[PDB]
Amino acid sequence: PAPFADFAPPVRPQSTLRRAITAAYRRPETECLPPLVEAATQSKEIRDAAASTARKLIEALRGKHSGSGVEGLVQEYSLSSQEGVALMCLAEALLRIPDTATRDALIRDKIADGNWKSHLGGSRSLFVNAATWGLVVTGKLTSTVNDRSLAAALTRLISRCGEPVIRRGVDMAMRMMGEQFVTGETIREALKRSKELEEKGFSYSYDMLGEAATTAADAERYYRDYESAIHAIGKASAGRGIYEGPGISIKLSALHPRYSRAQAARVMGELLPRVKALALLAKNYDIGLNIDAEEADRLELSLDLLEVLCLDGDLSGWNGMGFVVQAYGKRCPFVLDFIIDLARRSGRRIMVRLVKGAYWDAEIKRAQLDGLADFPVFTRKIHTDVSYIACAAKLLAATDVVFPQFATHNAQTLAAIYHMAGKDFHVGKYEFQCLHGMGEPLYEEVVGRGKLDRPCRIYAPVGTHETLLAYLVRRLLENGANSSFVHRINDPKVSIDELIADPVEVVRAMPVVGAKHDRIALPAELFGDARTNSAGLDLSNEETLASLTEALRESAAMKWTALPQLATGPAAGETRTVLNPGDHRDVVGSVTETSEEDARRAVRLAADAAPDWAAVPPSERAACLDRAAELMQARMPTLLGLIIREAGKSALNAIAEVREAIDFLRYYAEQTRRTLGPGHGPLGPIVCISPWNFPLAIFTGQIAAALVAGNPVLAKPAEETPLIAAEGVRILREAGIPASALQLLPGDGRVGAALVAAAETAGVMFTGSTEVARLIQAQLADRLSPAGRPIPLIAETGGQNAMIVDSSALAEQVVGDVITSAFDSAGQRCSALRVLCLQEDVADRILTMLKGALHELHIGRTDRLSVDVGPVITSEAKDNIEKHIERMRGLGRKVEQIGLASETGVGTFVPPTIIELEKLSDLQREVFGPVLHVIRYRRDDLDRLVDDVNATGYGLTFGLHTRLDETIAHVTSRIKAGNLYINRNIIGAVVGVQPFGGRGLSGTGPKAGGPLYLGRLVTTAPVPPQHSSVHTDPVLLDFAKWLDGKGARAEAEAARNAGSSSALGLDLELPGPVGERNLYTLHARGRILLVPATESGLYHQLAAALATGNSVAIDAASGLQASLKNLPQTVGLRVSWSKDWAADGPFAGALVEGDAERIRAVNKAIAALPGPLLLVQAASSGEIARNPDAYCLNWLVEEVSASINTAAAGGNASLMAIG
Ligand SMILES: Cc1cc2nc3c(=O)[nH]c(=O)nc-3n(C[C@H](O)[C@H](O)[C@H](O)COP(=O)(O)OP(=O)(O)OC[C@H]3O[C@@H](n4cnc5c(N)ncnc54)[C@H](O)[C@@H]3O)c2cc1C
Ligand SMILES: N[C@@H](CCC(=O)O)C(=O)O
Repeated sequence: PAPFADFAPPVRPQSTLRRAITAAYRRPETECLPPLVEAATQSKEIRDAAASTARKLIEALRGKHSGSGVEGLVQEYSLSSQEGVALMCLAEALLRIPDTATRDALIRDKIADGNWKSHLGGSRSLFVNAATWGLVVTGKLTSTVNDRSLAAALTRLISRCGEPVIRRGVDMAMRMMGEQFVTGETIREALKRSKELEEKGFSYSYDMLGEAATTAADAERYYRDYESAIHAIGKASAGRGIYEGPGISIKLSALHPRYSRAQAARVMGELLPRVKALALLAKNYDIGLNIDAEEADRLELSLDLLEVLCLDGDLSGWNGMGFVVQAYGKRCPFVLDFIIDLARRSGRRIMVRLVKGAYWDAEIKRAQLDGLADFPVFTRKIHTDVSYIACAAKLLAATDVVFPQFATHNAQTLAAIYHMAGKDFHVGKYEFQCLHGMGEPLYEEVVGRGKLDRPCRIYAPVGTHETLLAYLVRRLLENGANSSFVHRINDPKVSIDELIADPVEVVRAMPVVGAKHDRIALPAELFGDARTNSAGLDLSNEETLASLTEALRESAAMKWTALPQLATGPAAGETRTVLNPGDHRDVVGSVTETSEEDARRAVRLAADAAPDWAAVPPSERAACLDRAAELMQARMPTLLGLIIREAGKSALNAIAEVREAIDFLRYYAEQTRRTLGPGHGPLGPIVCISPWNFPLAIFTGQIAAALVAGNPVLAKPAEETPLIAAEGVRILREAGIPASALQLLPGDGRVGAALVAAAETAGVMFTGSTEVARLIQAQLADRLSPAGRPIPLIAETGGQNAMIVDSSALAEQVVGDVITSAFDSAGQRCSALRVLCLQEDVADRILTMLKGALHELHIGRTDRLSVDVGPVITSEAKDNIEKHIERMRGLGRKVEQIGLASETGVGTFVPPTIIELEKLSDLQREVFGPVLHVIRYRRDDLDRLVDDVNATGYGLTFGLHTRLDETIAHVTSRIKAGNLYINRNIIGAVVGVQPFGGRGLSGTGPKAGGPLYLGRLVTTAPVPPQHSSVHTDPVLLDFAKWLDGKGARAEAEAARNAGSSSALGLDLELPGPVGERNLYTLHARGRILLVPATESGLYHQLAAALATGNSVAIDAASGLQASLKNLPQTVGLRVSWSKDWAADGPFAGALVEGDAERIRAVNKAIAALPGPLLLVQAASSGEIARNPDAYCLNWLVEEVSASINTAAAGGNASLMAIG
């Protein structure tokens, strides 16, 4: 099959109307607003009449408004906010007891008289949904639950007020969850309760609350639920028709687990027939069937379903098909043009529900994460209001061919449209709509001859407690944010004049019409003045898909090559082809590999050229990196094609990798501009050995850092992926890196070994396996710099990454993050999820959902957008992974695998696999493939489990899914890993936002994409930006006092200076996208091995280690035991003496004192220690006397990155204030 010939063909050729939609997707806000203002303009007379009507409605709303039930309960029992939240959580839990008499007995006999804890909230915290009840009680969203505060509050309120307050809480929650948040628990109950307002002139559309199917079984459940509801609604409608009678609303995401543009062929083949069958049933009963609008990247896909349905002759004669359009979206007027034309062509009077939109804060976050040009929604609330009124004018001009349905709770919006529609009205011309239990106060001033005599359809949620709680936060934020009408009308500090303000005239009078909100960053400006964010590509945009298709095809027609590019020019060598891992018939290019002799020559040439590159000023070296970033951004589509075909990656992952390469270049450039001066001299020639799994990004990151720190580079790319490396070198050279400063040496591991062994090699940057890093460490321990000090090694070496999930996590969120973390990139990320740990009480349900989601993945050659998982890199990798799977299977462990299509046979594929283990110790080696292991744990054994995760010795990435603050605090304080992720996936660390790198068996540090990286690549490290701490280690202070008491005044002063200079305790938040908090902290590394030679050297080593929070093991062969007598117990607790260093590890670093040959000997003994590669610092006794910084404190602390998804509860609290 020709490369990319079937990458992403659209469902149908795009008409002129469809292209106008796509053209507006991310149109600048200043371009969108002027035509909306023009379309929304009304005469002065109408505006005065509309303001008068709006004032009348608002005066009625404020005149009949009473205090809510929850407020009256809080008042009656003098509850604090936390007590109110806790009470509603208890009431929710008591309502999970189905039998009434049993529940009432538990309240009277167990709950009221004392400890609620012994009787409820065991496997499941009482407070799982406290973020939701927090919104109900306080109006404020808090993303995680302080379950210790709520437990204290519940104990306090029960001990104070007893059974009467529990009774009132239960009755209140019963009413709210059975009658307010839903019209009824079941469609039959909802229908029964609908007759009252139908007799007053309201109508209904029932919302069955399903969305976001994760498995085929979920989708089938939502389908049969919609089918049964249509029968009930149609029986009840009893021939009333689509305007007077009730209808149903559906969400397409409920009806297929892979509802996305990437899976468009499956959507049209599998989802469409299901909608058609439901529509045929709605037709037979003559009821409305409305398609709800969801995320912006589903809008245009949903239009293809609407088109086919409206043109399908089997549905003719029925006008009940309906469709939502969101006015906060920039495409809205163009979507309406398309729908109105479709209604004309089909002869169907499409029911068009105009809404503002329910996903605003999620759309802001997604555009920022994806680095896109602009948002697909407005960023000022008043812009959405003008858009709404402009689109209403368009709909009101077309009431002969569509049925407009104006869904809004805003009385100003309502009044404007009521007067815009004019005097002639009949039922069927248009209607308003509102939400059950929210809009009735307003629309009881609208419906009926005694009011405005306009009808209103009530959108009526129907479902159980579990179903309604799933996305209730999103629903509450619709009317509960600071800019929301409903919130403002309940604000006594908001005047009626402010509420009837005309958005159209206010926008017109702004100095810059349509300006972006001042407090929302465009994705390109996420980092402000520090650096320019890389830009991505929108794979839901048909223009982008069409242009990418052509650029990818053109990339496959190119003759890609990689050569040994020495300072003197290209070199000759053995030449072989490079094959596509997904199809070995696809020759991607040719590589000429380096001889060991030319590798040694290249190091000599780099040493010769080192002074000339060091002499380029840091600002100009940084300018080279910035130029290279511009070139990679411009070349991204071609680079994507090469990464897809050479490395076996999906287009989605290739985009993210090119972004990361750009980000490394710009980040290390900025860090250079912040730090490097004449005193930060380069190490010398640096050997950069890069992996095949990130063959552009990690390749570029290591090289850019070394180059910009002033070092010439020997770049040794992975044997499997030389072509993208050669292209990266071409770009850096074009950007101004001299050929003598950057030499490319393709080949296997003996090229890397020859480079590492060369006498002029001054440092090594390695990313790859622990075994190979260990062999490199042994090579380097043979050598010293010309100054007689160890050759620095930065080695990043993988992990055995775990995710812990408790019973408070939302299963659908968990499963999405697990599927991504374990199987993205065929599990070939060092960050990938390897062990999922499920709390026993929820393990079976989550495992069922996970296996169902597994079988929805598409595996194949990655030149198709529909492929989720590509090949593994080689046949040897495939064989290694499959041997592990079969060993587990042979031991009797449950193995789940997806079936592979026959087309995979021409490449090297491993199917995504789930293996159920009894305990974590059952997994003994790192399996670098799409293989997820699952274990279960009892909640009381959580702390032991964290110990088990730490006990492996790895410490790279780690995930935690929980809503509970006590569990977050416990787990994050006890886990020892470099990159922590809370309520999100554990992959795709972002440069400068989640600096990446771990500890123990996972690496030496410093973190890539972090502020300590460049300092390792110069002889004297600079002070990184923001790198300081006001905290002083108390054991350091006790040691300094002990030194003073022994009379060692000089060393006591040096100890106090180390205490001040240490950055232990640094605690920063890094700028990033909204809806996420990204934290960066400095901790102690662990136990540092001290190898002293003199008394003063030992005191200096101890001061450095203690100032950075570490414990120490001191070499007993030093003979210096008598120098450390009578230590304070606080210091003694941190001090041990070691005769057998191998028995007393693992260590987290080392400090060595001695002459050059002593240092070399100790360096070899340290390399021989089993376990982690130690970051070793050495100094002579004279150097310790002369240089207070002989041992650099930068390398005695451990960096930790933590990324918290603060939108995980369903919305963004910070953005509730942005309008
Ligand atoms: C009957 C009915 C059916 C609905 N069905 C859907 C649906 O299928 N899909 C869907 O997405 N929504 C749907 N909604 C929700 C709806 O879109 C609104 O979120 C909600 O009703 C609030 O809008 P409002 O006009 O009633 O109030 P208003 O308070 O006047 O408006 C609030 C809205 O303003 C917008 N907004 C807030 N801040 C900003 C900002 N900084 N920049 C730009 N815009 C901003 C948001 O859209 C927000 O919801 C429906 C609402 C109703 C009444
Ligand atoms: N930085 C990558 C992993 C890099 C690697 O695999 O070595 C991530 O966070 O997904």
